[PDB]
Amino acid sequence: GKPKGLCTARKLKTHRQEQRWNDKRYKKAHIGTRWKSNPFGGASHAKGIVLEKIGVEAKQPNSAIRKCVRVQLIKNGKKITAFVPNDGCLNFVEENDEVLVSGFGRSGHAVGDIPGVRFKIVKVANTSLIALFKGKKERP
Amino acid sequence: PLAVDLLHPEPQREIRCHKLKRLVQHPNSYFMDVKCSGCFKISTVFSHATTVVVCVGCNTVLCQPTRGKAKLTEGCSFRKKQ
Amino acid sequence: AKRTKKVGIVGKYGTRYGASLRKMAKKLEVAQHSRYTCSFCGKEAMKRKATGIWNCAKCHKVVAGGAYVYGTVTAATVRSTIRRLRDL
Amino acid sequence: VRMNVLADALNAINNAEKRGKRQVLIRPASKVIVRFLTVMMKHGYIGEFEIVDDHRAGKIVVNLTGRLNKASVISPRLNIRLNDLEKYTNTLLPSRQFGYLILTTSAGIMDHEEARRKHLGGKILGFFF
Amino acid sequence: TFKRRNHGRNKKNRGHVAFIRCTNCGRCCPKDKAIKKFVVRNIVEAAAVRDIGDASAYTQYALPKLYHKLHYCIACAIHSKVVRNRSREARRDRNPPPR
Amino acid sequence: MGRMHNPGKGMAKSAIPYRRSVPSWQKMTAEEVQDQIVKMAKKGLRPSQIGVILRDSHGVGQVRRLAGNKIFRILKSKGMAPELPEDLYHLVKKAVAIRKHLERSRKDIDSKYRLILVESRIHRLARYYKTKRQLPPTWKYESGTAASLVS
RNA sequence: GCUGCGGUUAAAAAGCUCGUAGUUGGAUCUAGGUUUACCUUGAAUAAAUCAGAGUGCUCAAUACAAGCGCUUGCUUGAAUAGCAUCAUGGAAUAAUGAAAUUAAUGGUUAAGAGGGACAAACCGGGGGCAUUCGUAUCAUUACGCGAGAGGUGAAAUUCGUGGACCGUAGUGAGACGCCCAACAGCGAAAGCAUUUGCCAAGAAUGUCUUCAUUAAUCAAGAACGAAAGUCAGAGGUUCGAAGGCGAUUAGAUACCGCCCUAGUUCUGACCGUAAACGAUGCCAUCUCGCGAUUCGGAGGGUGCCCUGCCGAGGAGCAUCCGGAAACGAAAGUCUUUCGGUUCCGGGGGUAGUAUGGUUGCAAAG
Repeated sequence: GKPKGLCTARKLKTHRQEQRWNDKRYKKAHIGTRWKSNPFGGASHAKGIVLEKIGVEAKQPNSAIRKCVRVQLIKNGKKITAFVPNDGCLNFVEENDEVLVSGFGRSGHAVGDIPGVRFKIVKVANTSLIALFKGKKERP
Repeated sequence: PLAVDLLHPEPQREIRCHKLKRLVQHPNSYFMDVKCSGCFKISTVFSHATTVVVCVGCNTVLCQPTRGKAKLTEGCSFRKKQ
Repeated sequence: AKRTKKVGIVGKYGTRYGASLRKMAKKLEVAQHSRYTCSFCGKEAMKRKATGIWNCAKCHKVVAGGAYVYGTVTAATVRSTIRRLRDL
Repeated sequence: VRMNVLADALNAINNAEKRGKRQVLIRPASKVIVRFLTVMMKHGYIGEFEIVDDHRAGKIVVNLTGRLNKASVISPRLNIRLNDLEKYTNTLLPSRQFGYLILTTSAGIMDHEEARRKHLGGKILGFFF
Repeated sequence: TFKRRNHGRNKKNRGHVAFIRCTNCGRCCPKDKAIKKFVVRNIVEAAAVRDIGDASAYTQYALPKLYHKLHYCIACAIHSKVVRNRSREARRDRNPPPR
Repeated sequence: MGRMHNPGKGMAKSAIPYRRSVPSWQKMTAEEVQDQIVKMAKKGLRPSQIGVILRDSHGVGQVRRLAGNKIFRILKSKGMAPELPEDLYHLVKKAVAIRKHLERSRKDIDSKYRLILVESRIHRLARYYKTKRQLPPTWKYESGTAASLVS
């Protein structure tokens, strides 16, 4: 059992601090390499350029090819894969295109049946992908 | 039973209880005047004597140590002292 | 201060002849250069003169012992056997 | 190694009460145990008790009225101020209508009601209800 | 899941128990764990005791006996049916079965 | 006995009587018992043996009750205190005996274990006595000198 | 997770013990009819913010305004609370100090705490060193036999007329101590079993013996620690990794059989790991019944029996409560949480991997 003496505050506090490092959340938030490992460097949004487009086999039991685009961030030049929401929106993405990208929702974890894809496109060519899908605007 | 008089225990139980677990501790040993046929000197002796108690001038062994109470030599009687 | 961490007396050989050979020689060198308690005068003054010969500095007795130890295990066992047979 | 005679005594009382016994024997006695039992008596949670003397720590024998839900000790003896007495009572006692929290103040050993009335803090000893 | 309170052995107050070699397979099994049986049998089978008696060279000769203490490991004992699997409740029964 | 290094939960000890008064049939005097204790000490016994003898032969149930003072306190008051307390002396003697046996039998690993335990007890008791000023502040148990010290 | 988690099986009790720092420590001094720690109350404590009165800026956030008479006017609100230091009072609780010409001259008790002493036709596969004996295995000698023996599911490899295998009597080597042998015992654990001798150690029990808190758990630190494995020297019976054959099979680098090398044995050093398991840390205490078992004691009867006999073990089946349940007299006395203390866990993998450090001859820890 834990110590209970009236003069064991040092032991309690030191043990708690030592065991906080065995917590996934605390370690994830205090490791120190978070900025270097995270493509966005702690931000919520980033900008990049398109390189190619790929179709990813959705995981079982789902059968489909999700249409993502490989992008290069401007802040650091890292390569990532970003998902293009809504139907027939990959058409609005052409190679060598400027895109705004954001997180997918699960804070660096893949979402749904798309394997290894954790970002999503929020704007292409300074246009909102939702607007492009909804016809409110056209390709510049 | 739920209702047991712990304050005034049954004397038979107290006698047949361990010396340390009685309501008040009391040793099971005693001192005895040993009378040995012959020099007829009463000699005080401890019940669980561990040494060999000897006559003063009578120079004879009165008790023999054992694992429990001392074993009085044959021909010797004893009387408890108050 | 402890001058050598592990080599000890065998440090005279420097970096020669191999670590295992030097380690094997260390035990016997220490044994042959140590002083032993003399069974006659009882003082720690038995020193090796030559291989097999041990001199007591105090009582001046010369004993035939081991090459690098004052006495050997086999000799001790033989002595014990003789003593036991004498007793029984 | 025994280190809290009060804790042992309250554990024995609790076990006896749960088993429904009419008397319970408490091993080594002490002034603290006596005052704790006296407060419980004044508040009616136990019957009369008798302090058996044996030229050592001694013993106690308490008569149980079958009215005690729980008697527990708080260790270590934390310092309670008048300002957090309310928080400690709300944390430890089943309700505000009954149950008592035993303190040891300079004035002596009392319950939290008396401590509040006299405007005293002190070190926590235990509680019963 | 723990199948048995004694963990399949008879080891209490003990750290290590020397093993025995099973009579059939030869496998090493702890002596407490190995199933033992003491078999005392007539040196001659019941079908030939009469023949040996009628062929005896003495007026009254007592036929000797064979005494064997057999140790079986669990696998070979079960295979030879010295013991059988039991229901969950019947497992706790410890009295020897009727002979 | 109790349990310090062994798992022994023994419940065997002396049960002192409740009566703190000398028995009526006890006719030894408070000073006569002191002179008897002192004669035994001169002879060379230690407090435990003196108490055993008095209880066994002379009927003295409790020297503290009869003489009004403990045996060691009596011997100290009259200046017969030993250099080493009885228990510490006995422990050191036991350690010396174990070392002597080990010098001959060097595969007695059980003896090595017992020696470690005994020396730990020796150090703890020596610390206690130094704390209570009953030993010189610089006293220290030396394996080399222990034999002569305890003999 | 201090309040407030969990560690038998879901992640998690170190293999075990000693031990410094740390943490925690039995009862006991005016009941009645000098230091500290701690609690109470005050002192010193910039605003802004938070809590908090009043006021229709139209409300409210806000803001701190405003509100009546009549002109030369009166009253205004713009509050109230929020470690260390000092002082006052309290003297429970927890530490701490006093003494080794008269007077009671001055030491608490002796823990169902601990240590030590003493006892024993004591108890024990507890340890160590010598020593005695036992059949069996193998090899071999002598004699007889006569063609099989061995081995398997069946065979084969193999051994055998140079006379094997089988008999009877020896001899030699090394290993191992059957049956007795157990819900038996001892040891901190790992572990421990032929006789006898010697050495040191120990449990429980008995005690109106002695000291008097000397204690519990323990970072760092240290001893021991199965089997395999490494180094050196002796031994090499049996078995036997690797290796080689004969089988089986679709294959068989295996299971089966035959011949075997390291090893298995001893001595002196290394390694420090096991499902090192009760998958349950240690100390103290409370809660049930029954009859058996090992040791010691007490009282009787004749080594054995009896005493609802007393302690200490090791268990079993009647079991409150507990638990997800399996089940647990502890894994119970826990939302009624709180006796002390050490270690450990935080979804599954990556992974006990990479790297760094350290120990090791290496394997590896």
